[PDB]
Amino acid sequence: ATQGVFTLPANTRFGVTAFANSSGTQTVNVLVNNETAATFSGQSTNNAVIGTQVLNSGSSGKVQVQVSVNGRPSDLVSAQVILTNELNFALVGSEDGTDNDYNDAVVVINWPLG
Amino acid sequence: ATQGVFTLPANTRFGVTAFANSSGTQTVNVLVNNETAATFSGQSTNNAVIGTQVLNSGSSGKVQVQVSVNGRPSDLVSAQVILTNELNFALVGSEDGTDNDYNDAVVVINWPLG
Amino acid sequence: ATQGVFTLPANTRFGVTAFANSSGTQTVNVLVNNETAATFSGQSTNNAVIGTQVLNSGSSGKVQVQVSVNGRPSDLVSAQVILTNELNFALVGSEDGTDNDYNDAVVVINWPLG
Amino acid sequence: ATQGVFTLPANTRFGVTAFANSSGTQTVNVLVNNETAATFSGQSTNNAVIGTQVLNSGSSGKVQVQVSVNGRPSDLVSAQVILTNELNFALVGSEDGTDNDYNDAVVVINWPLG
Amino acid sequence: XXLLXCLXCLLK
Amino acid sequence: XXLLXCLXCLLK
Amino acid sequence: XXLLXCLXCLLK
Ligand SMILES: [Ca+2]
Ligand SMILES: [Ca+2]
Ligand SMILES: [Ca+2]
Ligand SMILES: [Ca+2]
Ligand SMILES: [Ca+2]
Ligand SMILES: [Ca+2]
Ligand SMILES: [Ca+2]
Ligand SMILES: [Ca+2]
Repeated sequence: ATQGVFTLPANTRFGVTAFANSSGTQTVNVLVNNETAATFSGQSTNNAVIGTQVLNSGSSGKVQVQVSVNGRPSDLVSAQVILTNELNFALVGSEDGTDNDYNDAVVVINWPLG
Repeated sequence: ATQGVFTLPANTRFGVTAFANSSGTQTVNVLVNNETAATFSGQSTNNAVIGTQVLNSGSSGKVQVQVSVNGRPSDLVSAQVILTNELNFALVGSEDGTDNDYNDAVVVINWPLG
Repeated sequence: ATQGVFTLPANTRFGVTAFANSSGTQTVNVLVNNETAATFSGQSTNNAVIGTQVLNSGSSGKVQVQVSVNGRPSDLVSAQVILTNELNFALVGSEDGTDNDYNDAVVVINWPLG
Repeated sequence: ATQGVFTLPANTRFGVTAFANSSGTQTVNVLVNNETAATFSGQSTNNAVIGTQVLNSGSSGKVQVQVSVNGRPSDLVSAQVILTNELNFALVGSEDGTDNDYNDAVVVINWPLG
Repeated sequence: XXLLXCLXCLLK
Repeated sequence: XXLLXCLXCLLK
Repeated sequence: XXLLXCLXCLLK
């Protein structure tokens, strides 16, 4: 199934934050309405924050996370979780190799903000 | 029900990251085996990261997140989510007032690392 | 925080299923737009299905799960999870006593159907 | 990534329940320690329970859900959610056709029981 | 689990 | 297996 | 945080 694609309410501010856990540099692209809205890049095996940003979901609300490593798309796992019918997390893990820890880039999207 | 308490696998490194979305200064305490392991303090209405740290879950694996604003404990909501039986998120929202957005401090714990 | 309340898309059919794990008889009321749409009453200490029903979320999509035992409301925990941006689960646990297993009535809502 | 595989605590009783939303007959296999422990078969477009059973996670705690229709494995999506650090849901959806509703067999595993 | 907790338990 | 080879191996 | 500070806090 498709992973890393989330439908947010339209025109909504959301946070996106990426962590790295891999020997390879992680490239995280965040697309809003099918256009690149943010790109994070960094290398860490110690969960360093390689990027954090506030974006807007725009007229469509469609948000997609893509992860690549040295130009190769990583395999993604994702889910959205809602607490007390209000607090939203869109969660992404990714695998760039064969050990299947799925933490090589970890991406957390959260809303509402403010 | 108790919220903000998670049993991690013992002796496992995990990331803990806190975001703020409130006019109030957020004090986030992370306890491991009932002992204070990290404390973050910050204020933002734009999802600023007020703290990020790698900790060890220790011999008990017990991790507790507490949030307070000017000494008053915030109301917490929490859950743990596991993707592909490997990637773990322990999620905390908190409410310091009466609008019930539950984003005033948002805490994300993730493991495994590396 | 409020638990057991979920906003569904309007005019959408959803399944609701209750399991019992308690010496006490569980009464589960499922409210749609603030009015009871289904009621289940049963007792099991081994996860028997005490009710399952297809409901329609109606005009506003507000769904609320209430659990009582001997007329006393149980303490609820809940969350919603979305897989592949499409498949939705709304999850409720409840505690009627002192052991805090939170499984005394377990309620799972799922959509879409068909 | 692998879907439908969950590590439960060892030697733990759990419930497994399957619902069907498809014109195709769903066959759901539940494996514990890589051996079939339960099989459900049924057809419904109305979210009918096609099977419910109580199993033991055994020495390994490894539980796997497989879904197939007419010999053809469905595409699975899955996640595990833990509420109040105690109540566990392991959730599976599946797509047997082309419409990507991922509800054709829905499988809910819950623990603890009793 | 405290006085009320106990009372709750005994009454059951 | 080289300088990069070593760092690679050590980090993994 | 003073007079006006407290009023804001109380009203908020
Ligand atoms: Ca990896
Ligand atoms: Ca890794
Ligand atoms: Ca608030
Ligand atoms: Ca807020
Ligand atoms: Ca109980
Ligand atoms: Ca019970
Ligand atoms: Ca389908
Ligand atoms: Ca279907």
